Amino acid sequence: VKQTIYEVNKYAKRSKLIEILSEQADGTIVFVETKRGADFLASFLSEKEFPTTSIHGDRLQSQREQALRDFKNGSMKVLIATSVASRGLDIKNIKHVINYDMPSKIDDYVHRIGRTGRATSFFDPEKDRAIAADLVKILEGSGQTVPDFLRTC
Amino acid sequence: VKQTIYEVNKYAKRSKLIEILSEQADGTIVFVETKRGADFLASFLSEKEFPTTSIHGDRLQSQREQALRDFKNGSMKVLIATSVASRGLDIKNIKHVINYDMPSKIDDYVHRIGRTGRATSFFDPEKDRAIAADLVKILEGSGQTVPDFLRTC
Amino acid sequence: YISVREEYPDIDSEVRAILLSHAQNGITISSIKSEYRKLTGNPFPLHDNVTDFLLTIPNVTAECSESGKRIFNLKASLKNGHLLDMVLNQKE
Amino acid sequence: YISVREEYPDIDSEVRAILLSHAQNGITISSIKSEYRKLTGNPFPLHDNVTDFLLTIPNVTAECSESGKRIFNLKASLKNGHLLDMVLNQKE
Repeated sequence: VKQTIYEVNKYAKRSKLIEILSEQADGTIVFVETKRGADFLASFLSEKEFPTTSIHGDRLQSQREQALRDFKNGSMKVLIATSVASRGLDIKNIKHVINYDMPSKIDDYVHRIGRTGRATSFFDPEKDRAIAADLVKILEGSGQTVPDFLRTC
Repeated sequence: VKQTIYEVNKYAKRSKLIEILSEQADGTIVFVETKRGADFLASFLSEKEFPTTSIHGDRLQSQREQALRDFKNGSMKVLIATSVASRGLDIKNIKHVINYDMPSKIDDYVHRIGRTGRATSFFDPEKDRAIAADLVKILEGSGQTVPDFLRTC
Repeated sequence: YISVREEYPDIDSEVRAILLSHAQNGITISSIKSEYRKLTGNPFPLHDNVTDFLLTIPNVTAECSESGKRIFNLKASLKNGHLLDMVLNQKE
Repeated sequence: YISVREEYPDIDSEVRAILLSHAQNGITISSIKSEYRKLTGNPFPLHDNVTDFLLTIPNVTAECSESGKRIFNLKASLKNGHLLDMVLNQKE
């Protein structure tokens, strides 16, 4: 899996995501930290003409399944899922995984990117410092370039 | 049927009606001219603690029947009906008929009298002048006192 | 609005009754004003900041419609719910 | 509001996305301001006349609850209807 890590401040993430989706959006899963963040982003992206659905912990099982079916059938080009509700998701062969919010555990990073291939992550230097060393090890293990900002943590 | 006619200006009618209902409200049918007038009055009276429903020409048949049922079963103390809709209503032994808006035809006045008994009517001298002479005849024929204002038209 | 409510003691019920009668499609401020004058014989007692006033009346709603019009309507209360239900389900 | 919409080009979408996420119970102005700052990093750009501003945004609704609180919410649009439906029917 081709992995790219960008250094992105918290409130610059939305613009960076839109820049990426504008290049190519189809079959993208975006992982975020909170349920409210997931619905906010799905609403915002949908208004920007990227049909986007969401999955999070407040959703009943039938609703999660429907959202997933919409993503699978093509009616929703983008799926936003929480860090937590991501662990149980059964979906693979994703075109693009985007970690809008970095996971707190490296096992989640490995699992998330195992769903695609192409994975892009936004590293917030004021939030994600603790996972940097583990991320470096995964990038190295995957034969991927390691950006300097990760090593300087 | 005890018939009482009050001379009441258009915008004095609502207060006069409330005075009357405050003495006794149960089993009252009130006839008004317009559909929105009927709904306005039913809303207003309900908020003043007289549970009031309405029947008019915009109501589907099932809705008319339900309103009539609520009046018959006691859950609605007052029923507001338009003058036009009144001519098809199948209901008698009403405690009190109130002509909030006087009918334009004396035959309608007579028909409503038959549905109750007390009947109270509001005569608006800027609207109901034409029916005065016929009303005098009906009052006299029914052994009722004729108020002098009906003779000066 | 204290002056308005002092002088027009039933204004909440009058407005709600107007909104209830128009609940199928809602109603604009200009139409509320004209309906108020027709029903009561008095001009609506506020000229401006009418949206804020209407939204001090329990159960009153406002919507910015996709058409661009600002439309006012009503939520059901215990006392008027039977009526609102009929209006919303009557002939279109 | 010309000044606001100039400086905050996505304010309509931002506000709608906040309201959508809170659609089960609606949300007060104070909470909209709080959520706005949390999600964008900027304070909400209006201090007064907020009700009037919010009601210039297509699909935004306001209600005077029986509790006395002024509560804002959203009508479904073609682009967000799928999300609004899920929020309204998700866990209580």
